[PDB]
Amino acid sequence: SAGAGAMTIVNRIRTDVVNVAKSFGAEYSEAVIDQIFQGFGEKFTNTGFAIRVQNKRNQKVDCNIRYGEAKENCLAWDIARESGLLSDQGHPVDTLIQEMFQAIPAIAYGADFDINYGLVKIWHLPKIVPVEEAFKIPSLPKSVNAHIDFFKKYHLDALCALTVDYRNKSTNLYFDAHHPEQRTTQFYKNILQSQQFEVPSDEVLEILVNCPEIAVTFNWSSPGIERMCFYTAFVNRETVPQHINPVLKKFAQEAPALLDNPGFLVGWSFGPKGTYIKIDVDYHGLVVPSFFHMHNLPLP
Ligand code: DMA
Repeated sequence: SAGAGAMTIVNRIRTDVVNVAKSFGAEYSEAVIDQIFQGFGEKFTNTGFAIRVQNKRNQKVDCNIRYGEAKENCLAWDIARESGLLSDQGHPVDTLIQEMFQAIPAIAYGADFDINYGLVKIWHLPKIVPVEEAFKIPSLPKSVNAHIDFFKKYHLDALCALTVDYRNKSTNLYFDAHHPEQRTTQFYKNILQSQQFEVPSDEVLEILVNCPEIAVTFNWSSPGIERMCFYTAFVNRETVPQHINPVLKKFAQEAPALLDNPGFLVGWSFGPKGTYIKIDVDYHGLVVPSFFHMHNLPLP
């Protein structure tokens, strides 16, 4: 009743988020959750909302909640500012999402929150554009321009999203992984070895060949790529590769969703740290179809 029986969608979401966190042992703050939901709870109920767990080595699972919607303006910024979730840090991140929306028209935006912290990222989603359109953005890390030849070499020509991480002080460029070389396990070996990142098992490599989206993370403190991530979606619980990792298995089987038959998005992250898995449940069933659609792929 307070947390069960008839209840608003938003209260159902809150309860489910806390349940996930408790089940996976993630930390959270009641004050932060409340602050997030006061500002964003209506968005979570009506748009493409997801709950994520991720499993960094030698630390607790983290639980994040996120959403995206097809609006051309960055509606999250005002909401986060007014909620007390986004204070200036005296840093390039402070104006970066604003610069992104000035430089490249968006067809959607989103935001992401760690329930033990607050707002972590805001996302900008344009139509797919040449990656060179990003070089207009004043406050991007210098490392981005320096990787022009790397992007060309690995067929990272088609930019499909941008994000600003206010917590980590980093930015990600996301690419539509359209090129047939990206359907080969050798591509993933090569791109990882180019950054001296560890190469995963053959089993994981055979999963990566279906990845429609590649993120690359840059920061202002170093000249190199901080980490990269390969995203793969699965249309239901059973098709998630549960045997690869116990968090994948548990989350596919037990993650809550309002829709009876949800899909999932899995991010395989690699770094030098940086190597872990992220898994999101498609809580209302809107995210996975949208993901395939944004990458010009038929729905599997
Ligand atoms: C496909 C998709 C929804 C990507 C969002 O970026 P992310 O949350 O995985 O970024 P990061 O984990 O680098 O903060």
